Amino acid sequence: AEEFEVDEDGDQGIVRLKEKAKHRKGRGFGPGPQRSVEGWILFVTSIHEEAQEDEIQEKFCDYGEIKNIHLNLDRRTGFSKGYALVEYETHKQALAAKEALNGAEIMGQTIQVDWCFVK
Amino acid sequence: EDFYLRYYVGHKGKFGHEFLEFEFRPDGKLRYANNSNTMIRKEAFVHQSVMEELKRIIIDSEIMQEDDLPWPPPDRVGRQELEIVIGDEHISFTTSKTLVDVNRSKDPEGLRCFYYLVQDLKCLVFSLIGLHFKIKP
Repeated sequence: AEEFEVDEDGDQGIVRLKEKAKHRKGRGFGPGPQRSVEGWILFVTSIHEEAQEDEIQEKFCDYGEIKNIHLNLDRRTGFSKGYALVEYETHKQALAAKEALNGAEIMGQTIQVDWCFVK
Repeated sequence: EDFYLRYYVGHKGKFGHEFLEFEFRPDGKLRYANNSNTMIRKEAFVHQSVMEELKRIIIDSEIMQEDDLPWPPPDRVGRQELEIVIGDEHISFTTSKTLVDVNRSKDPEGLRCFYYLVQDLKCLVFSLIGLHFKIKP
């Protein structure tokens, strides 16, 4: 597809960061929301490990039409990771949910809600 | 401003370059590249909370305390690289492609940890890319 833009600043930001590192090991050494293709995606964190999609779908459904919900599960334990991507149809809905749900709680635990992609 | 994550798995040879690789740069720019054999190249900026989530997952996996010398080295069949920077620490692990194998090797616990962390990270990236662009491996 499309070749990555040249990014001198970014490339050098990585350099600084790596040269500031004082512990190394491994054979290797040898603002502003951005819309997705089919809607607006929020990123939810601090989700209880015992939570399932149903609970997420439930708490976010009142703010608009949910196009997708990814509540990924931990690959070893089977519990949910701790995060989720909730995609709404519009910016308005996504913003409303975000303002109302950031700080709310699921299964007694406080969650955080933010934009997933930015500019 | 203080986090970096890079993962690569693939093979270069006479029929070309087969691989997958994603990079989360310090400013939050995600670069996703996938060579089949079909080619995918995608870029996007993720919000700071996605970055903090990755940082948390890595920290909880505790892969930063492992080391790759005991692990199977990369060969000419395949190779994988996990490169991470968190604060003062920097790791650039290397091994072959990919489970029952890890169990009878040296440091099964460490290679198992590496294995699960890679699946958890891939999972996050596939979700980000899949949903933001409507694509997939």
